[PDB]
Amino acid sequence: ALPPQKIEVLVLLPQDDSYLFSLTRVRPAIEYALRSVEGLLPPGTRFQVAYEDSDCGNRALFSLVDRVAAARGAKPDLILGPVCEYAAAPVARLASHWDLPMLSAGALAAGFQHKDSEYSHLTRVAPAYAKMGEMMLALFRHHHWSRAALVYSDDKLERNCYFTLEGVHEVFQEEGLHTSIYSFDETKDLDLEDIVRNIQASERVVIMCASSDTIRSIMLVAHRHGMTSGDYAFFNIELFNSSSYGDGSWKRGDKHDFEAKQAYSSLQTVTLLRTVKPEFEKFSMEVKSSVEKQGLNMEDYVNMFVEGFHDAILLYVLALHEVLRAGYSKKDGGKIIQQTWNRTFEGIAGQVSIDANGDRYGDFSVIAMTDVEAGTQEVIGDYFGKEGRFEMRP
Amino acid sequence: ALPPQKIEVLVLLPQDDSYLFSLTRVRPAIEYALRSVEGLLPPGTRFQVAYEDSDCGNRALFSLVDRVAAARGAKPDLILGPVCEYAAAPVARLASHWDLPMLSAGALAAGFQHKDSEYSHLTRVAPAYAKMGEMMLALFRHHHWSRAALVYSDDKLERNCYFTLEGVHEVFQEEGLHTSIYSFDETKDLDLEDIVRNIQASERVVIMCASSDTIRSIMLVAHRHGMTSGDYAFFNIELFNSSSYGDGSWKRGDKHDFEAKQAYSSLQTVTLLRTVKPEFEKFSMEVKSSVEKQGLNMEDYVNMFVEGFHDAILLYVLALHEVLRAGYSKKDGGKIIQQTWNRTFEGIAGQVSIDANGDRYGDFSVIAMTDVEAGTQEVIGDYFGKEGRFEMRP
Amino acid sequence: GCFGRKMDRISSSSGLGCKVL
Ligand SMILES: *[C@@H]1O[C@H](CO)[C@@H](O[C@@H]2O[C@H](CO)[C@@H](O)[C@H](O)[C@H]2NC(C)=O)[C@H](O)[C@H]1NC(C)=O
Ligand SMILES: *[C@@H]1O[C@H](CO)[C@@H](O)[C@H](O)[C@H]1NC(C)=O
Ligand SMILES: *[C@H]1O[C@H](CO)[C@@H](O)[C@H](O)[C@H]1NC(C)=O
Ligand SMILES: *[C@H]1O[C@H](CO)[C@@H](O)[C@H](O)[C@H]1NC(C)=O
Ligand SMILES: [Cl-]
Ligand SMILES: [Cl-]
Repeated sequence: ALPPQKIEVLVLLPQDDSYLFSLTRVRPAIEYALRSVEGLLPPGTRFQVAYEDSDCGNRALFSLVDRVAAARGAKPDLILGPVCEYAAAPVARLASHWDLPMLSAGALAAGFQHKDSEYSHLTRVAPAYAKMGEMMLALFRHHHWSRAALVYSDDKLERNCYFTLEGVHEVFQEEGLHTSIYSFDETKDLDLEDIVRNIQASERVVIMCASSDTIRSIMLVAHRHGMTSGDYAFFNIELFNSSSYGDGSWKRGDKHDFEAKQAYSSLQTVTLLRTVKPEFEKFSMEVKSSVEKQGLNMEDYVNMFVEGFHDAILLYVLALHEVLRAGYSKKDGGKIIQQTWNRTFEGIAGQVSIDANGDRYGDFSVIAMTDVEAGTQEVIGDYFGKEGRFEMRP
Repeated sequence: ALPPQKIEVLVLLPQDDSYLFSLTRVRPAIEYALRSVEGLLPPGTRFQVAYEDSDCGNRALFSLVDRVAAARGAKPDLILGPVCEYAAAPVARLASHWDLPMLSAGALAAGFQHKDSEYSHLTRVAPAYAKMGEMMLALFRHHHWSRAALVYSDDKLERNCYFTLEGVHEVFQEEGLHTSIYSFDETKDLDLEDIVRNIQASERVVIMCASSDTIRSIMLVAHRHGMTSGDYAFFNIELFNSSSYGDGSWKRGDKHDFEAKQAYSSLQTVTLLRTVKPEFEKFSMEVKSSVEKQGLNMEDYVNMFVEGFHDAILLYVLALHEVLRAGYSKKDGGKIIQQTWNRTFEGIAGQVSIDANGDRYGDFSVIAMTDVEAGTQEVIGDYFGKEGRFEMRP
Repeated sequence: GCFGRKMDRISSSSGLGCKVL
């Protein structure tokens, strides 16, 4: 045994609840996972969780640095988040500089891939984009296609889709697959007509990314052009709020509800394979009941972010346990981090695996339109990251 | 009436003298201006300068942070640098957060142009790229040109040439001129033939940016394709290094020297319109002297960066004087910065005018070949930022 | 295309212009 520990963690997420991973939403996950870890660590150990606002931007680098200064030079033992690409950069870098471990269910951009230096203390629990591109690459090697057009949106602020398709690119690039790139700003004036024109100009297979509503518009504009008959193959990445199917992702209670249903017939959606388990149920229930008595409703099943942070917590308490046993202390940041890499464990929803680079393996699903008359949408296939194998559902 | 002041200055530049703005090459300039200034401010006032290696990267962020956090929570009174684009962003952000005034002869990219918030405390004493672009935009209106190609090297690291042409692009895209982009890594293998061929596809007016040698390469190949001589109008920006915009640019004591002179008959160079005066001569003598006394092989003299930081100090001092008159203190960076904005003062080389946005107005000149036989390259015309008039010479 | 061989400095500021070969 050893004396009771006193772990200080700095959580950095956006207070703004308009984000799938805001504090209000992630906190419940952390606390839960924290109540389960106790009773791996010396009896009596405690956790002092500071929830600061990231504003999904600079603020994080600010709050982190001010604390470290006010505290007269003392830094936290664990840093969770940020999740936003631009915000997770400096914090990550500084964490590496200070030998502080940083775990995050965000920071999915392909740049955090190179952890030989800059991002050496970063461990990613959610599937990076590159992973999703490893899948598309596989999916592509299946239909035997070799060319593709990447059509995405770019707000020059958060650029979620820019980074998203960047993964498809980084991967398709290495393998040689040819790629046509077309970007546009949805927020600003939409000239969808152009999009479609270039599409019907470049390739016959298209991989898109933009707000669900923007994808609809593009699907219609192209439908009216009779491109939705079987000459083209449309795809759109929707990894976090993919649940509209089973009800109809085209349906909107809108008048265009019919054209939409038609066009979407040629539209396949790639999302995350979210497995369940009794545990996960109880977790989901409790996390839901909290966010709710807070003024927010939840998307039925907790999102991948909430699940990830829960598992993040464990993964840390799992590595601090091994580091301790060997003799070192919590202050040996890199040591801890190295423990969190290249391993497999039981998360709140099932198996979880972090590759030898500190990036979690991902599992994705593809949704298509099984019965056109009705507009029935169902997963036609799964792909398994670690395994490295794709497969059509029964 | 006032007590002796002790300004704590934090200079952030590269230790490596490969940069036209290394600490060793800039320190003298700073000290010189310091003497002249320490003899405006209260008697007994003393400057404490801290020269720290920016490393043109994250180092600059780390140093600043480690300095402040370590020794209390006391930040410096004035930060000088960094110059490098990527390394100035954080330091500038952290400075605008701590209400600290930040002056630099770099950070010329178009992003630091938005100061309604994150760069509120940044003043640029050297001509930004967007001004250099406003220059081109006038040259283009002059010749009735409305289209252009932007060919540049993109190392995906420091990326100076990319930021350079980004300025031209920002200005053109707004005014309506159409452009065609084209990037290549010059760190890798140069497919100079493809480049030249795409050029043959695009526009007749070509804006270029790359290593002095690379512009020459392309020039030979284009020449080989007969694209030189009247057909296309090549351009290339060389704003700082005198060894590059100096007459005989095409020479290399190489076998191609004849051919090169032949190609450059169509290549026009864009650089800064540096002025001089008696006092500047004294300055250059000492700066030259100090640099050599440090072993550093005298480049040629003082670059825009050196002359820039010298006038940077006079600018800070002029502003302190005034702010220290309205009943404010050295710790009110904001009040100090707004004082350095929208004004004109005497630098070592002459007039210096900062616009109402914290950006130094820039005056440019164009270098063309006036005798194909000889190889003579004299200045054809100039542009004056503030006035905004481009004028051809006799 | 608009991605270049890499994007090393992802998460810095550079987001005012694309790339392409
Ligand atoms: C200033 O510009 C000159 C070119 O005008 C640069 O000199 C060249 O440097 C490269 C790489 O160091 C050499 O391969 C060439 O031989 C050099 N050209 C010659 C003959 O001088 C120089 O590097 C630049 N200086 C700075 C500040 O980087
Ligand atoms: C800039 O300062 C001058 C004084 O030198 C003043 O007359 C002018 O109105 C200012 N410009 C603005 C509006 O910022
Ligand atoms: C995610 O998108 C779905 C529909 O695609 C929407 O119902 C949900 O509100 C979105 N998430 C949030 C909470 O903004
Ligand atoms: C995981 O992969 C890494 C790759 O270097 C290897 O060192 C390690 O042995 C593997 N994990 C184990 C212990 O099986
Ligand atoms: Cl965040
Ligand atoms: Cl610098």
